[PDB]
Amino acid sequence: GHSYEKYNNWETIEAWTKQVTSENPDLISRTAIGTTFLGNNIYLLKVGKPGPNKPAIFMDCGFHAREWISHAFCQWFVREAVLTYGYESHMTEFLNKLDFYVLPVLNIDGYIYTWTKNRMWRKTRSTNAGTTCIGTDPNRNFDAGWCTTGASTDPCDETYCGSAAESEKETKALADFIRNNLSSIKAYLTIHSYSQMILYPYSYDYKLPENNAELNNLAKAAVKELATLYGTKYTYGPGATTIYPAAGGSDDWAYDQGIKYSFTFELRDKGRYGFILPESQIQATCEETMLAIKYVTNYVLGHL
Ligand SMILES: CC(C)[C@H](NS(=O)(=O)c1cccc2nsnc12)P(=O)(O)C[C@H](C(=O)O)c1cccc(CN)c1
Ligand SMILES: [Zn+2]
Repeated sequence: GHSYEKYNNWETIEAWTKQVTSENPDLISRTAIGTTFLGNNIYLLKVGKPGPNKPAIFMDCGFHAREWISHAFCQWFVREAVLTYGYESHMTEFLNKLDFYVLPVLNIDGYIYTWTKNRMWRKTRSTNAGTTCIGTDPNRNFDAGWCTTGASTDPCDETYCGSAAESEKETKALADFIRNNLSSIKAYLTIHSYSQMILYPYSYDYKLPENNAELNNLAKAAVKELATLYGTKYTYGPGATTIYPAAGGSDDWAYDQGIKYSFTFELRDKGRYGFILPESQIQATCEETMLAIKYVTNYVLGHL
């Protein structure tokens, strides 16, 4: 019961990750980088023509449970990658020279919760000591300026930074994988909604990254490319000044690990529907986003 033009529940996404791997065993392999608080496998797909010691780009979706278009996009990306490999020259070059690590849904427990009990949930669903309030904000749970500006120490708050950095099994798993694979990963892309933005470091402080001038030009070019299809307008810049400070983010943590091309995407829209983006907009949203991801990928290959 899977569709690329509808939002799919976790049972369906899980089945899809196995399906797309089985159909394309020579281009895709699947692993589980860990388990969620509730015991669900956290899947990662490795998309590319297999080879020794290839560079890689890492992309995840579904950090935040309610941001359903994010999850939708990782699925769209994988189909497009397989469908156009061997057919379109650029994607064919891409998957020959590098690997894509695609993590379709990080916060699986929260996503299940938005389908069963509360469409507007954001955090994980781990329990907290001493309170009935549930969950930690995964994008405040990484070891980058942890629990300083833009995060809450209150477990009942939506930006609760957690009992400690990487306290959540899900974020521990992601950080672990990246650490173990640091030599290969040239870029980190993390998909959110909404607001139509491309963000880069820093978010935990107002200081600018060493390669600020390069990241700004790249984001500028990427939003230009995105707009070419349907005229969708993105803003861009350092996280802290471009939206608000948010310490403990995975893009900042990836960057300070040495991954110099680290971007957060905020997809459609700009508040008309917000997180409840109509299914009729999924295809158009994913198509234009593909153009930006491919632009950044082509850039990375030329700047290894
Ligand atoms: C609507 C977008 C902007 C989400 N922010 S939100 O907390 O859900 C939110 C929704 C509605 C109104 C709001 N006012 S302030 N935050 C709001 P986000 O969750 O995707 C933003 C993301 C985060 O808060 O983790 C983010 C903010 C700043 C910087 C970065 C990159 N590290 C990421
Ligand atoms: Zn988000």
